[PDB]
Amino acid sequence: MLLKSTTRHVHIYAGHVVDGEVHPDTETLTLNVDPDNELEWNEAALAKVEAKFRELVANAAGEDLTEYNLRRIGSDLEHFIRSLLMQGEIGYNLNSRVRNYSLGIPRVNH
Amino acid sequence: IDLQGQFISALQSLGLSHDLAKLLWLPLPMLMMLIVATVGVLVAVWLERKISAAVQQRIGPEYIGPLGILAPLADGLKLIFKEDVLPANSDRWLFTLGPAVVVIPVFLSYIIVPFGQNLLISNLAMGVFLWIALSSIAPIGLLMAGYASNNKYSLLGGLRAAAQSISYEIPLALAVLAVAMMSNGLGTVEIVEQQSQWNVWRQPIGFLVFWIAALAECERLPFDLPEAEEELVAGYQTEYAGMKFALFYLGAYVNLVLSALLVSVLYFGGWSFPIPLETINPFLQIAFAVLGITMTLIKAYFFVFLAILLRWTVPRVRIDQLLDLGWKFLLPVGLVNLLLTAGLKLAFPVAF
Amino acid sequence: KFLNQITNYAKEAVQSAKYIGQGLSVTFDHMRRRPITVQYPYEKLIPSERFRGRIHFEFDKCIACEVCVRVCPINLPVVDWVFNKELKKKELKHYSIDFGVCIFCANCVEYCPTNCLSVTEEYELATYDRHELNYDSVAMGRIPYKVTQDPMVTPIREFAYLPAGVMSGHDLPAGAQRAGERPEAIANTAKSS
Amino acid sequence: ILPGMTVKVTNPNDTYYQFQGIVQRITDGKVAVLFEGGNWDKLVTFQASELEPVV
Amino acid sequence: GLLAGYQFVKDLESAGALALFVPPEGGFEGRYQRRLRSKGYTTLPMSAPGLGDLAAYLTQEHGIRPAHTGKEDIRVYFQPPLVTYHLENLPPNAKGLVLWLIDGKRLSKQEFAYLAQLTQTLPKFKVVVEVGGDRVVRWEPLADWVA
Amino acid sequence: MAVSTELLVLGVYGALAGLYLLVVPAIVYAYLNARWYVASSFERAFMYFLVTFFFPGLLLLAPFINFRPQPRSLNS
Ligand code: SF4
Ligand code: SF4
Repeated sequence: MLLKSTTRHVHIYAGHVVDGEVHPDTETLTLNVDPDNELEWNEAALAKVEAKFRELVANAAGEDLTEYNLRRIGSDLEHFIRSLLMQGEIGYNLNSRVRNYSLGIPRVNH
Repeated sequence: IDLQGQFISALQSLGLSHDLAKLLWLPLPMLMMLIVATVGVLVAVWLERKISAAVQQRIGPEYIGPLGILAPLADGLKLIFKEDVLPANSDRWLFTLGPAVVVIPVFLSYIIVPFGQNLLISNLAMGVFLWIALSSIAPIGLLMAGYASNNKYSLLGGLRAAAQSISYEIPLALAVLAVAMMSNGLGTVEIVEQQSQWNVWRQPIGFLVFWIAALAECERLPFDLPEAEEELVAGYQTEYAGMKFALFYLGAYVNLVLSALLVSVLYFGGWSFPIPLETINPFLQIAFAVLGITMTLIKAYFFVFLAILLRWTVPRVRIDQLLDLGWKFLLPVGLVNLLLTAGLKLAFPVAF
Repeated sequence: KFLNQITNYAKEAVQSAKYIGQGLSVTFDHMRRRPITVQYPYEKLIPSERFRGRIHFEFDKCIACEVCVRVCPINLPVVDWVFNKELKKKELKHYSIDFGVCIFCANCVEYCPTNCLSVTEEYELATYDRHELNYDSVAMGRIPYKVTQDPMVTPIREFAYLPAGVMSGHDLPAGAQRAGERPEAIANTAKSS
Repeated sequence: ILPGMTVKVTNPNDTYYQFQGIVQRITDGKVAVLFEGGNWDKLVTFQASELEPVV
Repeated sequence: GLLAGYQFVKDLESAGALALFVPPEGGFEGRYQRRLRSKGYTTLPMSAPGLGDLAAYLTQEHGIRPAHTGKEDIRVYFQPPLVTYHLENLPPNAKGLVLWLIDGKRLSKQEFAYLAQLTQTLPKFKVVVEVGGDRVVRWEPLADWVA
Repeated sequence: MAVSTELLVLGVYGALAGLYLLVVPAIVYAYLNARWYVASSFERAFMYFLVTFFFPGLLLLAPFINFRPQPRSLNS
């Protein structure tokens, strides 16, 4: 059965989405960055997140398949997203939905 | 005033093919009974919702409308507006067809409830026996909802819905056989025109039998095991989200209303302010029609009231304490009542 | 052997019917007793003389003792001072409490020597965002609500403030007082015989 | 009534009847009485007419 | 009433600052907010019990000091103004930036007058305040209701 | 000369309608809001029946009614 790490705007599983199911395979490691649209994504920053994920699974993982490890990966991605969202690549969506600043309020960098 | 006659004649005065005229009067009562059915559902929901608050020194909805009058309106409109979800391995045909199967025959059994003489749809010579038949189709829809769901949690509690519904139809049948003795047949008009000045006094036991078998149609907290919220969450309903859950909800309350109206017509009568009525003429017919309708609704309301009032008085029973009513208290007693009524009609054929 | 079985059967049946009708009459009796419901938004309930709602704050009485941080379970209140050099005085430059984190233990209120930091009867706190609960020095004083002075409320006292023997607080005279005499009245009574 | 001045309450229709308390802040006619007593200092807004400037 | 058009939007465009006396149920006021969003206005409610001087959070740039809990010694964030930032993050076809305040009872007369005077200056900006009350949703200019 | 019995029957059950779902529901509302807290246990059920028998009407003219508590006077 699945072994997942469901934070906000990072959901990681251990199967292969065929049409909307997941089908745990033990080796596919899907990802679902920001489903709820807390952030407005570009084509570049999202690729940076993708590459971080790829070089964070393969480059440093050779131990068991616990939820501990996937949760650690999700934490590293959710900190990388802070970095992208502070530096100013991506930003909040502003839409008339919730607008809760889960990551941070806007600063000015004095 | 034979509204059928004037509707057909006035419509036959401008032509329209008199056979076609007799054809075009069909949908009017057929939808009027849907109107009063839906209204009875709304009323039953609001009634339970306020009386379950009176029992507890509580106050039900008063901010919806004046007094919660528009609460089931909000519920229904929402459940229309909600998303529907078809889970992973569940079947597509059976999932959205279970609730239809369990809801339809309860509506279809409104072709026998009188509300007044010649104020019903098509008095069938079979009548109540057709209700006993159509009520046995619900377990198929319940098992459909159980099988058509990957939720073992559901199927484990949908089989016990086809264990009580398949258990409280035999005494439910015997208690109405005991009425079929007296009334020369099975039609509701014949069950009730036998009362001209009531069967409860001569069926003091079958009343309890019918009334316990009717409450226990997967309805009320004395049993209602397949929706045992505490034992196992909503049983077979927990994967039904939007309008399908509304179909189940609707079905429960409309079946309760049908049970109340049917106890009224069987054992008390949808007429008969208890004096021998018709001892005291269109303007008089329109008066006694309203009087009979009103008294029918009085007794139906009293039974709805008692039914909802057991829900908050009577903790449930597991499944063995339940099925030791059927085949151990309702079925032997129904047989005894049937034999008693038979012997008494053989000895004292008067009064039956 | 067999007749006794049927009699015990009927006895169990009758006892069950009786013990069901008992609860029936009980519930049918509860539906005349008045609802003890508190129709809140129009019939709000009055808090006590010690309820711990929102914290208050004056800017002029603080002296930056840092007791509030040193005593809170989680070191919450954000005191910010600069120590002007007239002689020794710590100048208080900013003061906030995040009420999305505060626990309302009021030890802050308990150990503030200046009687600057107090509890108010505001229990109606809510936002669409948690970065609005971070109340500033000028948003913590802010003169609390006082339920009674609301044109669309019927206030109710709670069980400790109702006359002796009385239990509910709904349909009450307009001169009711708590239970008994204040100690001042008892003293002036014993002094005057 | 003005700040820093102890007062008491004269209103039988109020739970804070005959408590003595120090005024804390005044804005727009309603004054914040501070009841130094018990353990926790309580703060409540009363109208100027509910009060009595005791010595 | 049971049905209302867009006269609320005209009253708001005329006066600049209204004051809703809705009931304490919060079910029959968001529709007028919708009628505003149906024109081009964009909303931001930020719950006045939590606003400070209302010249530092709306006009000027102010310093928010988050919660340290023994860790992460005191630090500022300096969030920008609420009225010169959302007003610049509008879409292109934006008529204005209305301002909603849920709990207005807790505020005082002075900042009511300030918000009223702030409608004329800083043009594309309007104000509404939900001062709870009447059993029928009626409104009034916010220059009135004070003095 | 419309004394005819057909027309008068049409009129009288039309009036029974207009009496069933314009007038009596307001009377139910009055008698119910009057005694909701000070009621008995039998009168409560009777009131609920008065709601049931006329329920198709209370759906119509409930939106045009407000049982909000009519704010009290505060100065005195
Ligand atoms: S305890 Fe009182 S004096 Fe000390 S910092 Fe807190 S508010 Fe100021
Ligand atoms: S109530 Fe408790 S947590 Fe909140 S500021 Fe006071 S001491 Fe700290």
